[PDB]
This record gives sequence, C-alpha cells and structure tokens, in this order.
Amino acid sequence: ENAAPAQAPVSDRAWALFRALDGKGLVPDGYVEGWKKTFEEDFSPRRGAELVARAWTDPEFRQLLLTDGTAAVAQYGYLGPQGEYIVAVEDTPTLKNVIVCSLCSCTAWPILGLPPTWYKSFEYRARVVREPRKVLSEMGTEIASDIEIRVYDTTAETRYMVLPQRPAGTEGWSQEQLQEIVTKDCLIGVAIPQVPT
Amino acid sequence: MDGVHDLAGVQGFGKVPHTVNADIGPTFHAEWEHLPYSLMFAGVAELGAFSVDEVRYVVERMEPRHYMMTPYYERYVIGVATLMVEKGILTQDELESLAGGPFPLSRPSESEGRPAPVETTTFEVGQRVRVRDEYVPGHIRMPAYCRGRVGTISHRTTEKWPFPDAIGHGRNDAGEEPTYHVKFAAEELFGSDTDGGSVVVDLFEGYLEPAA
Ligand SMILES: [C-]#[N+]C1CCCCC1
Ligand SMILES: [Fe+3]
Ligand SMILES: [Mg+2]
Ligand SMILES: [Mg+2]
Ligand SMILES: [Mg+2]
Ligand SMILES: [Mg+2]
Repeated sequence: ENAAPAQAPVSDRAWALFRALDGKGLVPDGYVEGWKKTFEEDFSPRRGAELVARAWTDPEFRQLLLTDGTAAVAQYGYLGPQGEYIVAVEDTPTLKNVIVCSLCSCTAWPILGLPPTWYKSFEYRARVVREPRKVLSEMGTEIASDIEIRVYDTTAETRYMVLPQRPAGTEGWSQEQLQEIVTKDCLIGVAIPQVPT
Repeated sequence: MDGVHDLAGVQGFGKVPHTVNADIGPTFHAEWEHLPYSLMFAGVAELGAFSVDEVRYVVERMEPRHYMMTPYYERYVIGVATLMVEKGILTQDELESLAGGPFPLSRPSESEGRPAPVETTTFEVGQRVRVRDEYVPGHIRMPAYCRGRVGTISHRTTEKWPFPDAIGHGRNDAGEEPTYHVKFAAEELFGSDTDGGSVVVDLFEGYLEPAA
C-alpha cells in the first residue's frame, strides 16, 4: 500500500543510537559534542570567502588556488574532513560553474560549511544537473544565454569551491570588504556576489 | 546500484526550496542532528568498524519508499545504526529497547561488491573517454546519466583512493585509483532536453575506457 513503516520518533532513535554505543564505552568523552562544535563553528563559508577575496587581490595566490587548491587552502590551515583534496573552479565572462552532489550531499565542508538543507534536497539533486539555468533562475540568479553553465557533480573525493568573478564597483576594496560579499551560495555557485547600490 | 538515490536527471520535482542568500538558519535544526555525522566518524575513526563508502552504500540500501520520505539527517541515523548492527557492534533489539519503539533499518546488501578493476588506463588531460557500459548492483560512484557516455578529461587527480565498489562493501581488494574530472556536453547526457552547457563528473579510473 506504499505506506511508511512504523517508527519511533527520530529524536528517540538518534539518542538510542548514541546511548547504545556510549554505554559500551565506544564513544570517547566529549566526542560528539566536539564534532558538533567543529560543525557549527569551524567549518564555515567565511573561510571560502576569505580564500576568494585573497585570490581577487593576489594574482599569485589566485593561480595557486586554481592549479593546486589543496596547497592554497592548506596555507590558511583550512583542510579538513570532506575537504582534503580541493579544486577551485573559475567563473569567467563566458562560464558559470555550479556544484552539486546528485548522489547524496558531497560538499567541501571546512571551507563552505556543511551543506544547507536545499542543497541536499531531491529537487536540487535531480534538477540542477539537467536544467541548471532554470534552477538558478528560480533561485534568483539569471545566467544569460551567452554564458556556458558547467555543473560539477561531486561523485568522488574532489571537493569543490567556485571562484566567482569579481564584480565591478569593488575596485580598491580591502580583503575584508570583498570577503563580505562572497556568500555561501557564491561558493556553491548558485549566486553571484552582489555590490550594494 | 540503480537505486532511487540516483536522482540526477529525474523529472517531475518542483522548485528547490531556497532563494539565493536566504536565511538557512542554524547548522542543526534539532538537538539530535549532529549525531549521525559524529557517530559515523566514531565508527570510521575510533571503532574502525566501517568505511565512509560503506555509509554511502548503507543509505543507498534504504528501502526505496523509506528513502524517499526520510529527511537527510535521519537517513544517516538509520544508515549508521544499520552498519553498527551489521558489523555486530549493536543489536536491533537493544536499539528498539532504547528508542522505545520500532527502528527499521536499511535492507541487506544484495551484492558482495567487486574488486578494483584489474585492467585500467592512465588517461591524460584532453583525452576522450567513455564511461564503461557496466551494471553494478552494489555500491558505485557513477550516476547512471553518464553510463556509456563520452567526455573529455579535464583533470587527473594527484592522489589515489580505494575503489568505492570494493571499499563500500568493506572488501580487502579496493586497491587505489586516481579519479578523473570528465566533462560531458549537456546534449551528450540529455539530448535536447536540457538547458545546460556541460557537466563534469568525478570518475574513478576503473569506470572509464578509451573512446572508440
Ligand atoms: C555520515 N555521513 C555522510 C557524510 C559525508 C560523507 C558521506 C556520508
Ligand atoms: Fe554527497
Ligand atoms: Mg583518509
Ligand atoms: Mg580589477
Ligand atoms: Mg578603501
Ligand atoms: Mg536509475
């Protein structure tokens, strides 16, 4: 009849899993709490934004980021779980890059933060590979016909970040000012950095 | 595994539930949500009970309707619990006792997996490759939309990793392979029924063969 299986509340199941393992001495003191900290506070798109602003103002670093992303990210100490082999992909006047994991949620955690709910949605996972122009449009980003859209499906160990184009009107801005306009969505590739009116 | 999790290219879904730069709220929206990832790492790094690939596979092994109605983080609670049971660390009985009710798990594997391929080719940037026309019932890191399709190498990784089709089943014969960024024209994957330009899939060497 296609009905859902009977299940205890998800919180009860999740904590049961914790307690089953913890009660057997299999989870070190403060282990899950430490990970929660890392996930909430350390893994952050602010790190990716910092990398973008550096690339925008330092041609040498830009070239390193684009040829050996791992080494570039390592200079900042931002390698980590789900972010050990980094490739940065360069937007150009004729190319817009977008990242997905069609098979589950694969994301460069340490520099983009854990993926947002929408990125893990079946809608995004199904659609962006096939109709990225329409998906971005619906999300609020218009990509003209003369720009090729390239979708990177994160199917193995490469962990991606988008290096967006530096928008006009930011000439002479400090790294701090530039960082501010590089958002999580810019790093994923669904948004273009915005300059205030 | 040709499961419902292989969603790329599926038609009929509605809008992505987001507009750019909208507030996505806190990292975790419920007090339990950090547990799946944290206990996965406990399993991998502390217990050595399973691989990360085995976690992807056990989630692929959710009964299909169960997968389709289960929120993301809950799929990983189910997957990690399933692995703990399969590896003999926990019993389903004690999970259900502690949970105070039913805790259905992923379905048993119907494949033992497969070894890292014996004969592969080192490809170079710019080379034309075809994705091997193969069907793998166990874990595989090849979305079906690219099976049998032709593309161009844009990158060969400078590192190598265990073949997912083996390590995703905890086998001893995963070896190591680099992966390749393979660029496909949108029309190669979806004919006229796409609005995109290109799609780059990160494919293990063992999934590829020279074109022609
Ligand atoms: C748990 N878990 C998912 C986390 C990222 C790697 C694949 C599995
Ligand atoms: Fe994923
Ligand atoms: Mg490792
Ligand atoms: Mg300039
Ligand atoms: Mg100034
Ligand atoms: Mg399929």
